[PDB]
Amino acid sequence: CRRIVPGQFLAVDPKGRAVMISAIEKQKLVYILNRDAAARLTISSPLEAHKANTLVYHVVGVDVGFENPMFACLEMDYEEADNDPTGEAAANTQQTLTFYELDLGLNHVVR
Amino acid sequence: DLIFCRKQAGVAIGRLCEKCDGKCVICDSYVRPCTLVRICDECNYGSYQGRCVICGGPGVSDAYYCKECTIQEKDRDGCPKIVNLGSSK
Amino acid sequence: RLPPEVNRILYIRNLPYKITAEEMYDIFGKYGPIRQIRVGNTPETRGTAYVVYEDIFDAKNACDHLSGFNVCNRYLVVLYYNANRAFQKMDTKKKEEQLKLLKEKYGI
Amino acid sequence: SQLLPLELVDKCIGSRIHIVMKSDKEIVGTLLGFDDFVNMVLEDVTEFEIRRITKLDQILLNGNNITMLVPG
Amino acid sequence: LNINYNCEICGNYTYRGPKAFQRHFAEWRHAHGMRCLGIPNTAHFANVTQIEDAVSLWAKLK
Amino acid sequence: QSKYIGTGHADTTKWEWLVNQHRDSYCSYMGHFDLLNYFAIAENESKARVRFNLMEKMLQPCGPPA
Amino acid sequence: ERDTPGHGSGWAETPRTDRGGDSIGETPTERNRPLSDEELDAMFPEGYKVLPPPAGYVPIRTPARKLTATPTPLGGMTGFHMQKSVNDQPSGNLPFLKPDDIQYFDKLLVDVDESEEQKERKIMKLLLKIKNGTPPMRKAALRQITDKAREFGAGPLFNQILPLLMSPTLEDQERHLLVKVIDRILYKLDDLVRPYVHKILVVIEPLLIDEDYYARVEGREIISNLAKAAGLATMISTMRPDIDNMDEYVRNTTARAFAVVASALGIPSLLPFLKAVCKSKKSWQARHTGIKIVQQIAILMGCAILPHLRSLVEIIEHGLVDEQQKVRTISALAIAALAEAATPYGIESFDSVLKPLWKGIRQHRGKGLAAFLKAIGYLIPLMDAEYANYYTREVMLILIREFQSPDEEMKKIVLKVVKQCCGTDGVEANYIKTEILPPFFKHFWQHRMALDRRNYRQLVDTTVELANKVGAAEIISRIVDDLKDEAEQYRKMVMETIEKIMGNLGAADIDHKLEEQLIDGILYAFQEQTTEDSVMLNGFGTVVNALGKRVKPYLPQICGTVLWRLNNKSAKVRQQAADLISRTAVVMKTCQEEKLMGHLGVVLYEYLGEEYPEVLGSILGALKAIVNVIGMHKMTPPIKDLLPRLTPILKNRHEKVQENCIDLVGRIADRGAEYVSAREWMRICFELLELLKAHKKAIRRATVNTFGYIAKAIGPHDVLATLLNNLKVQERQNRVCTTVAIAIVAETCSPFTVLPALMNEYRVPELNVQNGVLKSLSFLFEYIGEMGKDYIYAVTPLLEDALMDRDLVHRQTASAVVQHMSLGVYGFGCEDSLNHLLNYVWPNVFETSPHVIQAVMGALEGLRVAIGPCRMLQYCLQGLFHPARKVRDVYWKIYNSIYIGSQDALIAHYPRIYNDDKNTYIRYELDYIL
RNA sequence: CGCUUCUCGGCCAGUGUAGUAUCUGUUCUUAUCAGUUUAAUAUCUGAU
Repeated sequence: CRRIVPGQFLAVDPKGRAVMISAIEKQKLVYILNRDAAARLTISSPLEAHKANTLVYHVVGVDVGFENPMFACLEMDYEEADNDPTGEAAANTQQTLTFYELDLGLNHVVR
Repeated sequence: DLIFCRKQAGVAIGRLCEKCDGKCVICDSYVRPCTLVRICDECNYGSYQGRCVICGGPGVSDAYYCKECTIQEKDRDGCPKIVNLGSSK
Repeated sequence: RLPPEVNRILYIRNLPYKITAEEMYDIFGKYGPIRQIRVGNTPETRGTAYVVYEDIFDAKNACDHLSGFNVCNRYLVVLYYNANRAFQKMDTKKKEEQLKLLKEKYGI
Repeated sequence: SQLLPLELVDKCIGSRIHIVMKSDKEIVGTLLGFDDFVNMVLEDVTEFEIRRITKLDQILLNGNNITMLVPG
Repeated sequence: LNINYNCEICGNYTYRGPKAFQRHFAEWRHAHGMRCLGIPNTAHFANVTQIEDAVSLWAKLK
Repeated sequence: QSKYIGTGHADTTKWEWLVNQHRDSYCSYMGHFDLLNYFAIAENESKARVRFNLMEKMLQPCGPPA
Repeated sequence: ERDTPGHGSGWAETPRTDRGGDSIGETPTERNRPLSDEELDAMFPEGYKVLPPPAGYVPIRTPARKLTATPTPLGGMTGFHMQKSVNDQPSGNLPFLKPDDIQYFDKLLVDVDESEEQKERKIMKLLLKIKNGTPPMRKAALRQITDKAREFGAGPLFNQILPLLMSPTLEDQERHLLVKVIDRILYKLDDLVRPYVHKILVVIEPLLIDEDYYARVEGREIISNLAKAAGLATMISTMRPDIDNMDEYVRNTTARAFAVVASALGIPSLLPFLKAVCKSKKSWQARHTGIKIVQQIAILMGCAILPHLRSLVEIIEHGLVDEQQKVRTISALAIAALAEAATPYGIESFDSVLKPLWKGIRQHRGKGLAAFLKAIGYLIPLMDAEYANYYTREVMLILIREFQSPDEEMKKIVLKVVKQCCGTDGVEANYIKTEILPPFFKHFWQHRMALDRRNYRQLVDTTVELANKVGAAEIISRIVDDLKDEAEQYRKMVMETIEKIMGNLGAADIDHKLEEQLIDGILYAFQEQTTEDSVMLNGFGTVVNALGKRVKPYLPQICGTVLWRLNNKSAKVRQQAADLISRTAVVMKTCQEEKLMGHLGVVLYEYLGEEYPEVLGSILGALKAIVNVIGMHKMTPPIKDLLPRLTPILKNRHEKVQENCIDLVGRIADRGAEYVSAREWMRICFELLELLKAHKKAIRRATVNTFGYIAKAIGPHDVLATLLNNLKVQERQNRVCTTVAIAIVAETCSPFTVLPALMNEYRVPELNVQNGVLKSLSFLFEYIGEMGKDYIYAVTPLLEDALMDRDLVHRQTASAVVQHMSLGVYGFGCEDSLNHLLNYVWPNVFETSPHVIQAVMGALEGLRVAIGPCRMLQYCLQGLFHPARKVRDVYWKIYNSIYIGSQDALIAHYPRIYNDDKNTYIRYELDYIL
């Protein structure tokens, strides 16, 4: 159990193409899948979503049939929350929904 | 001048030349190979297909890690494809 | 038929600290017209001098014969001066006037 | 310090040699080998009277009638 | 030393030596100006002179 | 080291060090299923409301900086 | 000053316009250009007077030219006369001054003190001790400058280097070093270099664009170190004006600069700049550059270009349509390079590019044309073989019509294309067989090509891939007949080509008759070798090992040549034939031609008296591989004969010998090892021992492993007793290999035997052998692992003594022992002691001595896994906040190392901490009690 | 090459990259305060 190393939350596409995996914080990686020559499951090489100082509440596979896939990282930044001597940023931050988007052709993953 | 690339660890098997051949990469050592090397095709590509993870020659074999670096769990950090001071590629 | 490095300047050394522009101008005067001269007058550069001519081939004839030439009891180190280096103590500015001038008279 | 003649023949092995009989005959070919009696094995040897034949293969030349050996 | 110099973030203060500046940076008052300014201490901000630039640098930090 | 969070240096403040170990306490508590269930039992809630609460307390703990 | 700078540029070209126009109307009607006293106060440094001797003096000067022709033609000649000196001129230096260099180091022709800056310049001639002198001088002086970095400051330095890194006559070694100084001081100065940055690149960039491979890589290294070292906006604001600089050279290079600075600071930092450039509407020359930049970015950043791919391209498209040509040209060229880093990716990002490209293909004449190919070709792999299908089918035409050009840029291009076009899965076999081949082998395979380097390679590749498709016999059939063409490099080429092909495709396809033509060939080539080259040799080996028992009828002709050659032809060619045996051993075996094995065994055996090293080496090699096929007890020179026959060779000094020998001795003393009576061995031991003077690693490598093999044959005590005596004078870690013997030995019978001998031998007062025994334990535990669960006790007190000081080295090496032990034991339950030792370790924590420290870091890391954190952390609490800096530095470095691993464990082990006013440091959770 | 004599023997000053350790020589225990600096000193920076 780490703070930064994935395996905590786990999500995966309807079409099974690719699967996203994430820690709680800072790391979201993605493994792509395609069945082999004989249709036996071959695993891609990883990728990276990294974004600093960001809390991932929960992640969920998304539905787009045969597209570049999407994912939902529920997030929050705490970086506002540190550099606020007061304790205002403690409140008055809202957790940020972001959809990441795998993109095969380019093969990186973009907010 | 000579230090790691530590880009993310892919599925690509490592490749070592004649010279480097015995060496557990980080512990520098021949002892007790057990487990296997992975680097990013970013680090490992093309002219680097079967290239030495050290010297820039053709890979004749596959670096095995020691056990020593194993229990200290270092093999799982960024891909040990050494970049020299000059453009690695 | 010439090496590119050599330039209208020569570094010139092994001089006495009494020595005369009269001597100098005369001797060097052989090969060709003097653009001008400098003499190190300063705590370090006392003893050396620069020489520059209206032509290189002038100077070529110079470093040719004057090579190791004698004055008094000393053999003068005779060298083609380097360049670039420390000059930028000045700046290139003062085009504007002049190039307006060629801009003007000849109209070109 | 002395240069032995058999040592001189030894080093011309695998080279081209001219072998000059005591007669008016001569052979040039590659020196393959020799014995103590200086019988001689030549390869692809031209035979001359001072061109008689082009030999192909190996010739044993009887050391008996040999007079001069010439490397080259 | 004894060469004219100035730190902008500290009271537009004057310093007479370049070796002196590093010592000033690892200093009580210099870090008080940074931290009380909202620019947190130690080693990223060492090369600071003016107050302005390290503000965008600290925005780059957080 | 730097891009690996929780790294310290000799300038490390009291406050930061402790907030660190808070957070890590948490990703453990979300981690170790049982430990979690322990909490749940004691103070009566859902598993969920636990994890939720925690993930609130993540950025805060100890309250504002100094 | 920047604005000023560019002002000076627009100046410069306005001037060239004035002159060039002056000879434009003057032609309607350089360095020698006359000078002004401001211009004349511009060159020479500070500190010189101009003169006048006299207006009569300077009048004769004014008279000089007119009287240079005039008095060039007049009377003179010079007459010597036959007839207490002084004044010894002071020249040279400890590393000495070349004659030319006087100009730089002149101020070391003065001898003074009491001048202050000038004492810093006059002290910076430490350079000369860099530039010339002895190696040690270079070293020490070099550091002395490094730590004097901050102090003198860049300004004085670069003021005093760049002349030398500009030296018309500067040495290559001198170059590379003076680079070393520029890097090294650039590890330090950061903010400092700003005013100097351009004033650096101007020297360096030439180096980056460098014929020498190692030159370049240095260059890039430092241009990053600078660019990252300086600031981004520094780099930019610096380097615009070189873009439009008249000289294409400085542009060209200026690009590769921007390539590097971009590898440093990332593309996206720099994009909006580029993207600005390619939309510059003033002039094209820029755009020619900016595009180039895109390229060299492509090449350098390579596989990593991927993400901003789309943006980059979104720059470059607006070129292809341009009115100017080059800009088209270079542009497309970039697209190529992109794709070549793109590989099979980002296809549609290139997407909007194509449709011009294809059209462009049609209408062209010239270098540009084939360039567009260079692209498309690198595209096709990226398409869908249905879309790619179509588009392919269009190209292979133009490709056809274009084989024939005289241009070489061309033939490279169209070549690499075919690799890709017909290098495809979705292309049909026959079609190649018909249209392409006959041209292909026609125009390309010619002697123009192979003499050149690249074309050689690129060719081989291409032909290979046409094999991977249309089959083997097709190709090889057509190029066999050329092994017997005379000139070498050509032959070499056909040879390697084939070698690969029967590499990939396999021999199995080849017919018969053709095959006769092979082996007849591959001898005929092999019989004539200008140098000895791996090519024909390997190429052969592969030939055979592919043909397998199809080969068998051909031996007698082989081994016949193998011997014949083997002899004579004088010795240079010998080693070759030797190797030839080396590789074909396996084939001589399984087919069971034993008379052959009689032949080889024995006749090689004779040569082992050959005096040339470079034969005997290859000879043994052959022997080794001969052993790996026929077992010991069937060896025709039965080992008893052999192995001693080797034995005396080991003096041989020369390399290749020592290698193949010790190798051989090893195999045999491993495998048979009974054949030879013990006495002989112990002679072998006392001969091995000084093989440990080997400059080389591999020798010592197998050397050791042998030392073990025999140590098995005999039994331990002696062989360590004997090793105890050895390696007395090994220099700086040279002997260690002996220690490695103590180790491996100590395994290969129960170490549980050997210790008492060893331990006791740490008694001896001689210091360095003491530490020796310590390492012995080190490698020892590293090699034993689990087993340590016993003898641990034995060492522990000893580790206490050694670990307590005599000197550092004791603590260093010993501590290492703690490491490898601490891992090996793991979790069998012997911690207690290891805790105990932890104490005597601990204080060592503090030191600057790099080896001692990285040693200790070794220790405590391992010890962590053995003891567990909680104990460790209980040494690391107090340290964190200790007022001093020194301690906090370290206890933090430790606590990190504890921290990264086993972060998951800790939670338990942070102690309770009382909450203050603004905050709560007590984690209340854990105290919830059911 | 053979024989005879005598002597002896065998068997039943390399190099390269990085880095530390350790002697000796030379200078200072010496006036106040203000800043930089240090765990505290020290050290460094100004004037009477």
